[PDB]
Amino acid sequence: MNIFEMLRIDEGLRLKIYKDTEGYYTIGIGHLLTKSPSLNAAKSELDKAIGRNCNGVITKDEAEKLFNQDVDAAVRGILRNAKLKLVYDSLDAVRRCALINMVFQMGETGVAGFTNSLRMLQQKRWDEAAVNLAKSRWYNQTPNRAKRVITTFRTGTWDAYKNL
Repeated sequence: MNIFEMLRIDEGLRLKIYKDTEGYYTIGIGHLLTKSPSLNAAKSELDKAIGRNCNGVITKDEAEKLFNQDVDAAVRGILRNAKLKLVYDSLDAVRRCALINMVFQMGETGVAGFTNSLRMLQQKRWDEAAVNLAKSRWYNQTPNRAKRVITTFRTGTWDAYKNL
């Protein structure tokens, strides 16, 4: 299991514009297009992102290309953020995957706001951090996904996904 397979499980693949759990316009493998309510605004962002007139629809290839870019940017963003990089560098390979998943879902800024949890993970207090991470809007809004990521930080294994 690797970062790509993990995220593909969590986000799914959709070739037509769709609304995400928060109601925002998305396509592909979790690629947010716009927080704006206009499907028109979304179609425009899409064409801009792909470099063609898509009319709301993309190919598998295109979705995977957006996915490669987004994972790359998620990693680069952790490496650029002081607080994030400290945690990242302290973790083992599996747990690194869990922080990248959070960053891909919620953005650097958002994850950086999990001050206490980040401190616990740095300290390798697995059980405590898991309990703290669950006290969040994140966990209440998308519980099954959050539980998968949380277990990942808790155990350091891919069990939560070996099911799926």
